[PDB]
Amino acid sequence: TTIVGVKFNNGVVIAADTRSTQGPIVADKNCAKLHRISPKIWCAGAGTAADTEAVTQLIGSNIELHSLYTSREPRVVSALQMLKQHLFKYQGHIGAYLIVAGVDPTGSHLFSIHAHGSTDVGYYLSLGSGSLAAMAVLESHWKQDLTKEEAIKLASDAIQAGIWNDLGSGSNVDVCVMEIGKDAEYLRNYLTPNVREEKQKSYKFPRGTTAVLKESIVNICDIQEE
Amino acid sequence: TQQPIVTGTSVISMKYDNGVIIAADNLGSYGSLLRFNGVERLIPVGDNTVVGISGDISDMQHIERLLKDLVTENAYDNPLADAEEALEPSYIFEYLATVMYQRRSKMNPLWNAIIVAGVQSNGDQFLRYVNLLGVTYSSPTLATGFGAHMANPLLRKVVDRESDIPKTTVQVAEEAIVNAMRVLYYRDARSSRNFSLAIIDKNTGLTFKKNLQVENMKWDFAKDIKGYGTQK
Amino acid sequence: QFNPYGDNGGTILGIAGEDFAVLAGDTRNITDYSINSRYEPKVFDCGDNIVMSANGFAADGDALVKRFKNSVKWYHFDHNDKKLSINSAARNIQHLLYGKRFFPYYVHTIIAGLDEDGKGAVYSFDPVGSYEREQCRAGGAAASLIMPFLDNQVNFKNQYEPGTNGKVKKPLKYLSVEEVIKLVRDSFTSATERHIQVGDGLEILIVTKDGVRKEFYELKRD
Amino acid sequence: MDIILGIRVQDSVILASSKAVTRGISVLKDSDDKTRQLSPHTLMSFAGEAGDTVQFAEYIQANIQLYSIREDYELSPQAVSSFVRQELAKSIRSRRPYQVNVLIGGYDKKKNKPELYQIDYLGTKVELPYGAHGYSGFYTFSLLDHHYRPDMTTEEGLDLLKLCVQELEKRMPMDFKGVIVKIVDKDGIRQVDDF
Amino acid sequence: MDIILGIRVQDSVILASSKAVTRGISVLKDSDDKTRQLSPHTLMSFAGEAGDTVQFAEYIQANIQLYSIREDYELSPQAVSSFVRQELAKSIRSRRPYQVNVLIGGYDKKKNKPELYQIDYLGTKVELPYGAHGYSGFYTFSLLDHHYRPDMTTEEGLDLLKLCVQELEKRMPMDFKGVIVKIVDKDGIRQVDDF
Amino acid sequence: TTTLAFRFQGGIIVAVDSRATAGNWVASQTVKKVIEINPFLLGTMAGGAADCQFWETWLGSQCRLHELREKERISVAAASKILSNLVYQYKGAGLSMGTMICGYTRKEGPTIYYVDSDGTRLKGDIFCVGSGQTFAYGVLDSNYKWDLSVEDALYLGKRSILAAAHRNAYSGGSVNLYHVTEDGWIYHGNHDVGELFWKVKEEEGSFNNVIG
Amino acid sequence: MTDRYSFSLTTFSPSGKLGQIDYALTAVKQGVTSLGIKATNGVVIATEKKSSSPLAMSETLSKVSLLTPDIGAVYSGMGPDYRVLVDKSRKVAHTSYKRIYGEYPPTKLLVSEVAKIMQEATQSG
Amino acid sequence: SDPSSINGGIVVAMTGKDCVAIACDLRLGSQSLGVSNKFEKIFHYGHVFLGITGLATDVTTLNEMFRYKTNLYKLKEERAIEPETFTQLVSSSLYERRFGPYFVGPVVAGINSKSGKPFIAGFDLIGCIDEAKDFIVSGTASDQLFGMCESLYEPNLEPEDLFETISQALLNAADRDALSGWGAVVYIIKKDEVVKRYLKMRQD
Amino acid sequence: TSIMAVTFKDGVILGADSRTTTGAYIANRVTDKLTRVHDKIWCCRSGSAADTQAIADIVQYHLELYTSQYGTPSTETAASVFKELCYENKDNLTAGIIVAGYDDKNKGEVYTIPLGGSVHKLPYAIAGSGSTFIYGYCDKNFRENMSKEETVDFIKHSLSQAIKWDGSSGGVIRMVVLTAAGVERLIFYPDEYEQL
Amino acid sequence: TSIMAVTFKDGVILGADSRTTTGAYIANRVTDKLTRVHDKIWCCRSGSAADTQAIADIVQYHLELYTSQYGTPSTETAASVFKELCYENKDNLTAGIIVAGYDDKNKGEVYTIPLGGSVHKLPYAIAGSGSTFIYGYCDKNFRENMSKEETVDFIKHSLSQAIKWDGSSGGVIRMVVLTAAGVERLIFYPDEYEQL
Ligand SMILES: [Mg+2]
Ligand SMILES: [Mg+2]
Ligand SMILES: [Mg+2]
Ligand SMILES: [Mg+2]
Repeated sequence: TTIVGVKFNNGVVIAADTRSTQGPIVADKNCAKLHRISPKIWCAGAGTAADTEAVTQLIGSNIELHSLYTSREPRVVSALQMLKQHLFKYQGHIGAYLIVAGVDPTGSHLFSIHAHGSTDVGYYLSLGSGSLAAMAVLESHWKQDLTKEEAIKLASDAIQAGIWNDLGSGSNVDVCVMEIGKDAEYLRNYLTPNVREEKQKSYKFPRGTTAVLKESIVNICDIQEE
Repeated sequence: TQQPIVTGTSVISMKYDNGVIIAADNLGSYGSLLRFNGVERLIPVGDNTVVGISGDISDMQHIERLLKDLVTENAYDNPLADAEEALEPSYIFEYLATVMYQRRSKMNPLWNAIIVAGVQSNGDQFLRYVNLLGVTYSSPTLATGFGAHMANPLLRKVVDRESDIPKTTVQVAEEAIVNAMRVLYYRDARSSRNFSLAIIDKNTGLTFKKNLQVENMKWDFAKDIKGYGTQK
Repeated sequence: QFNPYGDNGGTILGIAGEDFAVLAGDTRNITDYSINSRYEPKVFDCGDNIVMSANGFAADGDALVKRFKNSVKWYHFDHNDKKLSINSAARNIQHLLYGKRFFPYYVHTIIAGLDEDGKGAVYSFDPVGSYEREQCRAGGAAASLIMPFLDNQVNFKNQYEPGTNGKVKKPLKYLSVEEVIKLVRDSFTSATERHIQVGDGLEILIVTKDGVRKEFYELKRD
Repeated sequence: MDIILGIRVQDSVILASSKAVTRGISVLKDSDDKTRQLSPHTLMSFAGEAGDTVQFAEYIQANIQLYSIREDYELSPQAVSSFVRQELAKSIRSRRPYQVNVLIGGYDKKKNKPELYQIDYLGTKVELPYGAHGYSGFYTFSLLDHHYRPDMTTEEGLDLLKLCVQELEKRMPMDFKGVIVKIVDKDGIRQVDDF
Repeated sequence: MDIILGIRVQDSVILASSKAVTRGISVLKDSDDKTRQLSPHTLMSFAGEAGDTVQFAEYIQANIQLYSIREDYELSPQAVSSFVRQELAKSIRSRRPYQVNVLIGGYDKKKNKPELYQIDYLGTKVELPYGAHGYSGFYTFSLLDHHYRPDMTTEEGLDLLKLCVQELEKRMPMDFKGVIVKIVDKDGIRQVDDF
Repeated sequence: TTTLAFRFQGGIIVAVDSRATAGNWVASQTVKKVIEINPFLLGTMAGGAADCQFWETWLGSQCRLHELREKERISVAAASKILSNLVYQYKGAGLSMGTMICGYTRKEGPTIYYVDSDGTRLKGDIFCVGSGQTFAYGVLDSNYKWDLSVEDALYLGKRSILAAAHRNAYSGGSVNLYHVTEDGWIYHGNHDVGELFWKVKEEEGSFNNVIG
Repeated sequence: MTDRYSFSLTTFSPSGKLGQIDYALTAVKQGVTSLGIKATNGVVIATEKKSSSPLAMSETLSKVSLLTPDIGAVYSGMGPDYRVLVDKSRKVAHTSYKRIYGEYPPTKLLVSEVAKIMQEATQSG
Repeated sequence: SDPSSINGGIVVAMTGKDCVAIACDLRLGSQSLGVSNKFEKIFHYGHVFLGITGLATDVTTLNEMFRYKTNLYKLKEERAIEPETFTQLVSSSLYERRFGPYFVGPVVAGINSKSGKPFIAGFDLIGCIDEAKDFIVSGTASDQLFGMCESLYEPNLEPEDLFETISQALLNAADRDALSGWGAVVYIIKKDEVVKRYLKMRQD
Repeated sequence: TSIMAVTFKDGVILGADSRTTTGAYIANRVTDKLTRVHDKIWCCRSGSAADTQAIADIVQYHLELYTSQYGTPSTETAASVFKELCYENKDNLTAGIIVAGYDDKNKGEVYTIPLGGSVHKLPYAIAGSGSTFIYGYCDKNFRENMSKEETVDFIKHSLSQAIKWDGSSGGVIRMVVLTAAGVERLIFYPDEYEQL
Repeated sequence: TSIMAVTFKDGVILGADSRTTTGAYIANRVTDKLTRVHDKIWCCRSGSAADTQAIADIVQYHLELYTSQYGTPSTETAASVFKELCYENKDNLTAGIIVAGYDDKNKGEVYTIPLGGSVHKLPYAIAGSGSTFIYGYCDKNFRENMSKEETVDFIKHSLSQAIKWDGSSGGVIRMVVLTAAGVERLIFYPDEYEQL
């Protein structure tokens, strides 16, 4: 997994690759790692995939109720405080490593959070097995006062470094841009540089190739009238 | 079987159109203690080869002596020792690789990762890796330790495959190497600011640069960073 | 504690035709989650119309190939330049491997060529020297992904003739070199999609009575 | 405990269970009955860790007898086996699991069919024509796979069972001191007193 | 291997040894003779680790046969037992010790006396009226302590031996597939073919 | 793995399965588990594949040297003991071997020796070795007679491997049959278990538990 | 301390009436009028913002509340009781449905959950 | 010892044109010992199909649990649960046992009754959802299935072509796994008809 | 990590490096280890980042609730709350915290709370992995009642040496000055302190 | 143990504490850790006392046999012999040795040989458990071409701090001065160096 977060002029951008693996085997070639905590607070997860998803939805659920209770739009610091206190309580057993980014009435924010409950602030962050490849790109090209277009470019380039150089990362680049005073724009499959080439042969079988012992209709309908 | 005591971090290298570049910092770490600050980890062999070594420094010094002895031995009864029968990068590597694999096979390794950079008699670039396990491989860019994780991605953006090598000048290659060393200084806790860089070119020969420093560093943005979440 | 072994990934595939044999392998070399090289040759022409690959721990792989090549050279010296037949090479490799029975070459070895009747031959070895002549053998990381596909598409396993419904098997008709290369390419393309250690490039060595020919194909680099 | 075998024939279920009880060095008993009647037409044999086997078997017996009194009705073999499976599935994630494997032989009076259920200590249930637990199946299943027919009589089932026991007595290192054999059919449960 | 028993009566030594050979799960053989004739009037039974037992026994046999040819003379049972003890005492501090326990039953033609020697794998030698190795003594010694007399006939020795085997067959968990019984006396060595 | 060998009126039947596994992964279905030591001697493969292959081939070399020096066929007793003495030297080093050395000579008749990597050497009439040995023993024990015909003995060996192949997950692929006579062994073909199972089910009426 | 009222405060009178429920309905009757109308392509709910004082900012008092993105609620009767029911209704939509099925509850089932809460205040101690 | 490979078995699911297919082997074993050749691993609740590989006691327990929950769902909702909703229910149910999980590899397959869209999904033992467009695999021969599916699969296969593809994927994968086989079943699922086919395969 | 707090004439100054490592990888090179628990009560954190953040947040909550009821807490009180958390949960914590604060009555005060959860009031304190290398230097160079400029130089020179020798320390030198005048943040970059 | 060797204008001076501990027990409080391997080639020993004594004795033998054949050995040569023993037997040794010597041609030279058996020529070297606490101090205070009196003060002050913080170091500060003039032994007692 390669995930990055990059601050820019009027907001923040988050990006991720789309490979999920089980050991050396690729389970899903187009996984969605960018998750929504709230409309304008998004995060990307590395580590135990179930934990990253579960902790996002739990805090996202409580954030929504908190937003309704307070009649205020949710803040990134609230998501952050709720995530870290939940994770700290479970002493790293919930293997969620997240980059949290978003905009709120206070402004634009970018945080990382680790499984044991520690958090960090930054203008650029990377997480996952491809984080070193991504951070190499970020440390080479990041500057202060990036534009929206420059930040999207930098973020996706950092993910690409992970895709090509980290075996744990691959396939596509997903991006989400959160700009102040605007709707967050989720860009699913922003880049697609790994389409499989056409195979040399069609493996469609002739009908009747497989040996069959018995056939029967399965009753999926309910108990019928009359 | 042993454990490394005094250690050197990344060695990084790449091919370019007319030769090879190799670089390594001047630190000898003692665990987390940055003990020795004037350690040369690039060792030239003749005027056509530079051997870059990471890992255990005591084993590095042993290898350095083996290479010194190799030059002495090659000159014995050899009228063409400074001409046709001079040591090639390929000879030096194969010798080291033999030693490394033999030593691992006796369960007593030289605890190192080694990159042999040089130019052959016919002008061909030579760049190959060997380590404590006797594992060997070649690539347009090669790096050890942290360099493998952080330098290679950056260097591979310049030379991504074999066909990029003739398109890469010595200025672009050196620039990429120097930037990679800066990135490693930002991110490797066992690195130093001081490093050595060696260029082996088929036209201009061996250029050995000592006492280089990481420069043009970005730190100013640190002033705005406060707390770890909620603190203003 | 010092671990004398490592895993350099890689996947190899040998297929024996009627009057030819292919030995293919990806050119990617790795440790853990890093790529060492996108092109590090793994299948070698050893002379006497024999091709070899020792997949797994690359240091042991290179050592074995080097010693076998050496054995071919000395076989020529000791036996009046006699050609080393594929069966004799296979038995010789068994002894090279079993010589280190208690400190094994951590590799899965495959050799390919032609037997003394000119028919395609592939031999497969375990790390300590147990070997067999086989028609079809994948080795290494993605072997479990490739072999079932080869059982189905080379040997026509579980395939029956339409209309008979399991009574008549699909007949085992001989495959051309072009047909085998298609199955090799599709095997590695599929393996590249689902296995992280497979990719970058595919190099195929084809052995016939005319000699050894090479073919290279790009694989996905992610 | 050691060997427990089961075979479902045409009109009955036959359970064979070893008589030996060994505590380490010595064989303490050679007439132990490793079974409990759960209901008039349902019998359960058992093998596993000492103490837990009988404790589990009697606990099940007590519960099925309670159900029988409350409803004035005998549960089907299937219903009993499902109840037993749940208890074992519950047990495997407990503080200290019941280390007990069981066979449930019953005659369903509604369907007029014999039924044999094999359940291990994890709560792994399967309905079988013949079954076993431990190493018993390793020696006996090749014989059962060969000779078994679904239309066998009770007498033929007993003869096939004798062949299985003979093979066990030949190739098994442990002396299990023979087996007690019981038959479950429409008339209930009875013991074969000469085997 | 498992049970090896020995009893020295008035005019002979009787050795009883189990017939079973078990390799883990299966009983591979039920007619194994766990003994070697070292000389015409000296027999050695053995039990211990697989392979080592026969290797040791045949090595001893070869050495005693060599001595017999060289000197044209049969060594006394005492002399043979001392030779065997030294080999085992030597073995216990070797790189890989012989894990073999033996009984040596011999008839001394000079003294006209039967003699039974018990030696374990450490080289612990004792001359006894009756002996065993492993767990065999735990079941049989109470019977031997009760019934044994030094003036017993060979037939009485065999009857007492049968009682010991019966007690073993009752209380031992393992099926050792009966015993081969051999008698050593002034006329040499012979096997009791019905036991 | 399932390998067996039994003595009978017409000599020796040797039957083996063909499956090799690495964990749950089926590495091969076409393994040769009978080692043709020479035209008169057979060995079976169980435990370590290399150990069996290597040392039983080596055994063939020793047997050949014996008959060159002594101008006489080596006995099964002598051949089996050369192997058992060899592996006994290596005891503790980690060899893995469970094999039946099978032969038929003038002085001995049909003879089988179970040889094993902890040094065991046992002469016997019926042996079964491997993960599926218990299944094959059941069929063997209940159907074995000395006065079996060569045809019925061959089938019994085939049927016993099939029993094991069906029940034991690590046995299967195909069945290899051999008949050992005084004038040498005779190969009786490779029999795919998949095809054999259905054939035997129908013709014999066995495996009623399995739907076909 | 401890809540020592573990008994029902709503009970059946001799005539079969549950007094406290009837009196609660009387309180609803005194409350400001609210209504709901269902159309083919929507539903409307409305009420009067009866401002207690002109100095009060009646926009800060929400009589019509979002429960889920597709469900809204209005009331008549005691405002504070409504406010806490809205808090409970919003939460139960998550805890007993969205955290299980990954989607918001259908109207009838959320109503069923709110109804259950109100029923329990009629029987609990 | 490893709970996910004691009993063995496999499940595979595939999408086609206006159809889905889900298939499984029939083996239940105790490591090397084959115990049952009639242990079906696919279940259905209304029109939603669930395959479950792994520890057999948990397979049975989870089936009973989801029957329990989908029956209550139906009584309250007054409609049958959909594949998308059921997938979330499986995920939620597995994750609630985060630190004492069911050792299983579930696979959901079905067609949404309102949109008509084919749907498949897979899970790890603690509920992480894999919602693939093409295919989902699970069990002790998952590597083999990944290999077969990756090469044999193509999009928009007709029901009777999809049957052949998924059958050959299962069969040949199973024949390279010691702990899978002993029979196989394939479900071909269309919007308002489902066909179930038992396959003939080698019994070793 | 290299952290220190030094009392001087006008109050107290906290100092810290900015390096946070995961093994040999620098996970954050611009970390802020100087943490505010009250207006003029701050702390330097060493050990587990998760633990020390958790502790600091709880302390900040306690002092916020203290202030609402009883007015501004003393530095001693803040140290006591830190100690209570560190001592009572010593089995499950890896935290080495220095507490520094300014009162008007007490002026500048420094308390160090090592691993065990003991409290030690000191004129100055050093902690973290890098502190080992500057025990000699700091002991030789510290004086009581230094000026602001002298104390800044003392901390700058001290942490420079700690950074030079400790691989786990590095980046920028952050400082927070606590006096009657208020709260001042200072930052010093590598090009400045490396040439000292 | 706290040991150091410092080159200066007229040659080199070796310095050491005198404490030898077995756990927390001081087995010898007046140990001489400054060991003579040749007339003007000495060494400071740290690590296993058995190992470093064994090594020093072997080196002394080698240099004695060297001298009989080839005349006075260089300090580099002595360091090489030390290194050969330490490197080749690294698996079975726990020795950290500083070699210091005076030639007339080369003047004062210092070589440090840490645990692995590597060699490092330095202007000055520090080693032993107590050296950790004075890396900062020594780096700040060392100058090249100091006078004899300055070098004695530098070593005295340095080892004083090492002794102050390291429980494994203590006792007297021994020193050996190596110059053209000859070999001078110095000793400094606790009452002197503790008040520095
Ligand atoms: Mg790949
Ligand atoms: Mg099988
Ligand atoms: Mg299978
Ligand atoms: Mg540093």
